[PDB]
Amino acid sequence: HIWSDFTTRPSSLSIQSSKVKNYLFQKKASLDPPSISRRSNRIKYSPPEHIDEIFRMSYDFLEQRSSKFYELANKTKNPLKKDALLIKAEINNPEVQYNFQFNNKLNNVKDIIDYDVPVYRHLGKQHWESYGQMLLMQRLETLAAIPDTLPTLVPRAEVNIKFPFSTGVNKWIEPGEFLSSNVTSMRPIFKIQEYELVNVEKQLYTVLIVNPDVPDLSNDSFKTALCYGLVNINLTYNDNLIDPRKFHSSNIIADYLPPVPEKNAGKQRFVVWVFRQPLIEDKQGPNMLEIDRKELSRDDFDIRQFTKKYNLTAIGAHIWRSEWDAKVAAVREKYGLPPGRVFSRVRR
Amino acid sequence: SLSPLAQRVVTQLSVMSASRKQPKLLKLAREDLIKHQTIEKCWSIYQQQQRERRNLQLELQYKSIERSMNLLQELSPRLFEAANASEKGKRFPMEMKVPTDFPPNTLWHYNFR
Amino acid sequence: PKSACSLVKPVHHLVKIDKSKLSPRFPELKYDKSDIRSPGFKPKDTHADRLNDHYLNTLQSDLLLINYSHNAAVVKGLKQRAWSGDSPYHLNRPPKNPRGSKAQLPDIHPIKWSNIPGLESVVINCFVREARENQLLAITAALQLQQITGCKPHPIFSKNDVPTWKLRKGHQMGAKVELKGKEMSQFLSTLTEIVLPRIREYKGISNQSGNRFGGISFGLTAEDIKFFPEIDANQDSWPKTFGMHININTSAQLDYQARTLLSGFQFPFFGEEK
Amino acid sequence: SKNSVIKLLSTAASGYSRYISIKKGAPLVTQVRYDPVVKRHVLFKEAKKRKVAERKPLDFLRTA
Amino acid sequence: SRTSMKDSAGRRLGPKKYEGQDVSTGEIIMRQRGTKFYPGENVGIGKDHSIFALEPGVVRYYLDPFHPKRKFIGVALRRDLKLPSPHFEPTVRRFGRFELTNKRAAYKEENSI
Amino acid sequence: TRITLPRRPAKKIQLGKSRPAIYHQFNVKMELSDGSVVIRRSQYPKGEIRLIQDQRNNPLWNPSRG
Amino acid sequence: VVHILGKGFKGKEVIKIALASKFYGIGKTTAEKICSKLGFYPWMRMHQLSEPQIMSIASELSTMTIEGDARAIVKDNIALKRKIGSYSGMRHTLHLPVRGQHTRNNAKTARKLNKIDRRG
RNA sequence: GAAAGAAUUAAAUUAAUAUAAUGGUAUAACUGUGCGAUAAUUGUAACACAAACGAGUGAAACAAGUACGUAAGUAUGGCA
RNA sequence: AUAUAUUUUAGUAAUAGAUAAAAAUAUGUACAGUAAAAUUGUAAGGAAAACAAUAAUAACUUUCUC
Repeated sequence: HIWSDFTTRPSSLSIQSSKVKNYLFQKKASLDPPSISRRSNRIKYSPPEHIDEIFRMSYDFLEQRSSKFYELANKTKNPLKKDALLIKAEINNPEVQYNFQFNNKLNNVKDIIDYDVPVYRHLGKQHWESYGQMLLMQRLETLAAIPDTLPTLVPRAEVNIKFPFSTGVNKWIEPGEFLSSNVTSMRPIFKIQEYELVNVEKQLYTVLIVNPDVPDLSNDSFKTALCYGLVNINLTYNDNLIDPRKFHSSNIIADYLPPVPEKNAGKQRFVVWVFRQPLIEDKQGPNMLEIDRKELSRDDFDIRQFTKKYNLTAIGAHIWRSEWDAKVAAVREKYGLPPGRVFSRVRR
Repeated sequence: SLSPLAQRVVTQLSVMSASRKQPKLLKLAREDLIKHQTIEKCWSIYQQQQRERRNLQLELQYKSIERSMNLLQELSPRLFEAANASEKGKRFPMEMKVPTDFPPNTLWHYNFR
Repeated sequence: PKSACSLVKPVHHLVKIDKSKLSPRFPELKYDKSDIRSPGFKPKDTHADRLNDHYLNTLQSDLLLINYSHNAAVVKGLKQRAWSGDSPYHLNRPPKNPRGSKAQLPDIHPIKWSNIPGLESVVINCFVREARENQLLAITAALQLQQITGCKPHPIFSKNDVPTWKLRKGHQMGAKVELKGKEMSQFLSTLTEIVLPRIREYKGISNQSGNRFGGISFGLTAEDIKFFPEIDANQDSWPKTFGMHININTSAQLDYQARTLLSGFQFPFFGEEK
Repeated sequence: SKNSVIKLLSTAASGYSRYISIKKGAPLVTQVRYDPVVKRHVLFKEAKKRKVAERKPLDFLRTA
Repeated sequence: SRTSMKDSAGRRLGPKKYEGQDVSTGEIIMRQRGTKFYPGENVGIGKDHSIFALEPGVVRYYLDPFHPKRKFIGVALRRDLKLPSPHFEPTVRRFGRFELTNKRAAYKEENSI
Repeated sequence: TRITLPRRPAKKIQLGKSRPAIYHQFNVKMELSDGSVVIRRSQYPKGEIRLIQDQRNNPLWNPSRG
Repeated sequence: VVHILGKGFKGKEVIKIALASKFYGIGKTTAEKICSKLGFYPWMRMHQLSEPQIMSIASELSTMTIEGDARAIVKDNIALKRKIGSYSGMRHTLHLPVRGQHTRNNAKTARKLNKIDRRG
């Protein structure tokens, strides 16, 4: 009985609720489900017949399978293979399924869904692939944030942004949203959730918010603008919210300048990109990198060139898009930016 | 309004139709839903295993046949030729019946023709 | 509409966007029909299928043994022939259609452990021709079919028009039902045991019957349908019984293999084979 | 003479009319379009009172 | 005797703006009856499948690797460019506006929602 | 001339809400010509049937054996 | 009265002869004692039959030879000589006095029914 | 080794498309479908195409509102 | 068992599928799929009802498994 053992196995694989666990594992269908909170509703409810004995048999079967997998898993040396074996062992565990399905994945509590555990991480990845990743990809393609900034994306990390400091309200930004200048007045907060097996201690990350749609009237086209640039950020599967708490002033290659779209300049895409650092062998600890702060410019910014220079690989992305409103002038004034231009309504 | 034949047709139609004959939807609790999922997944896995076992057995049989026929070809050409014939109109014998739920009164016939 | 020009734009990523999942319109429809949470849920594997079990145990190995031909290579079918490039008019020319046929024919593979012939699907086509006069006859035929099978029939409509036979276009006329898996197996077992023996001068299924590739068929008269136990139960409610065609579809490469398979399930075969 | 022209008047008392063409038995038409005068969409009912072929009410409820 | 003396004045329907040519937003690059030529980069296709100018540039009839067995007629925003544009790259884009440098002009545009 | 049942307005089955037709079926025991019993699911209400003319007493299906 | 032996009958109808009527393989004396073995009080009508009883009724007819099953036996006895050199076969095949009756005149009857599968 | 999926190539525009004939069509215009039934809306239309004129044809865009779509969006009647 | 009230049922009717080349609406939008012909067939069935079958699997992923 491998799934009842918790000597070597993490605590997160068990259900933390006692009542739920008891309901799952009983000898007869006597008890009533903890999910149904209301007595009258519990009374009304009737579970399907014979479900218990069969369930128990299924558990035994899959428990045996897990145990067999574990016999292989411990003998394995290479890490990715071992992780895969662990996943195979525990993915069919009812308790872990309960934990994952019916508790929040975004702000996961460590005791319930631990992303340090490989199985839970795999589940989270699968969940991301099912909806959120696809949506992100659609928003990147439709809005034309991929070819315009950075050729392609192979989504690996799930990136979610927030604007907590400006207004007060709590809301994770859906990709391709129209945010007010009040909302995006102060800086955002990232959460880079990584689902691949990666060296947590060594692996650093960079985050770049880029505005491809600021108008350049000499060229009669647009230019990029690095609105916010962080480097050498340390992520951990559970500890992953990039906040002023975590990153230091040394990490900020270009400190947050807010979206201030001009009147009739149009809708401006702000597409955050998340890259992971190149990992160097034969060097213990996190390998930093120095950025030439005079070389990179904010008013015009070759993202692709920058990536080429520092050998980055874009793992994640997110995007919002701002256009002119009444408060952009106020935002500019607060930041000490100039009055802000006004263009002709007609694109002649 | 309607004839007796028309009425009977309507009744017949109703027998087939889902109009006011079907129950409520099968709702489950989350724990119950999980239990169901675990039952189904395990079953599916078991079925796959069984399929592989049978498939493997069939492959093994095929390999054995191949091994036999090569040997036959090597040794006795006439015997090999006899073995490897077109069995186009081969018919299973009508005595090899599909096994019933419960057996008959006379289990086995000792005399024939 | 400013234009009718259809032109799908290329993309800049290899992620496969399932558009259905991004909507919030059909939340019940996002679940698979196999899943318990879907309203489309049905218990599939309710009991042990008997004919299928028999096939698995006894027949499949026997069939494999029968079909072994030593060092048998693939027989390619009739395909679209390319032009020899002996003229510059061959350069963007469509390929010559197949030799005998207009449509391409499939390759016949050697039978191994993977591709042993087995039952794939049964279809019970009942087109009642008196229903050109009476629509109610189509309904009765559909009911009969349902009774026989335990499966939901689908209505057949008159696809064509013709004056000689008093037939309009778009008129409900009989019904069909594709049986698959366990219900189909049951239906076959009933046919073998109950119904076909009660047909008086029944020699069997013809050996000249069938597709070129793994499909065999036959038909039952209105006299033959009264032997089904569900109709037998209330023959009173089945005065005007209707005949039916029975298309058996196998996983057989060729038709003789399919015939052999059916024989394994106690179907008699009488005529001179092709 | 198989088609004619009616005079879809605007619910809002504006006078705006959107003359459209209809078959002889025109299911009393009612279209929701823009009333420039009142700067908003609004329903347009027929003006002169014509006629509709006896159209049977649909039997949504089972009867007789 | 009935005389088939009737026919229709042919429709001027061909390229109307040729290669390397300099168009302007909204010009007819090719009347056609049929999508013989499909709208391509920076061009628009009208009701009759007529192809028109969206950006002021240079018309370039070019095939396309993505869409095979088809032919486009686009309008790069500049001659130096080759309209069978790469793909995985930035897309040329044109801003098209003159910043109201007039105080009054800018004020009116801004003050007015 | 053509005898018909005239259709009422059809009931809108919404997408996702369509449910599979699970007909009411009884487990029915068929005893064949000889004493071999076989269970089959059947829509008609009869728990037991015994058959007179079957494959198990037809000469075509077993050549060797008012 | 019900679907007895398929083509059944009606109530009020005393069974004894009723069988002689619908059934072709049985009639008169045969139908008489057919009830006798099944022991049903004579002068008894169909409506009174206790369904289970009909069951016996059915089996009984299976025992002896009934229905068009015998129609054929004669059909063959006819075809027999007919297939051999048999005046009858001509008389029967041509539709003429098989009983050597009035071919010259009263023979329409023969022409009406006498034929290869006579009993039609 | 097997299943299952995702599909990919070939073939096809001979089917079909409200209707002639041609042109186009599977990247589908064609077909099924949900919703809806609104853009088979309302002011300025540049600019071309065609063109003697009167007329006609495409139509960027600005503005007001409607509809469907997660969204990109699309819609100022219909493949032309 | 059975009687009175009270109600509830039974007005018996098709599509159960994002359906897909039978007939139904031909403008919008959104999602999804591919046709016809021909040949081997098959109760009546036939030149002409309906129905079934009629190209290729490299690679890729997932699952089981020796």
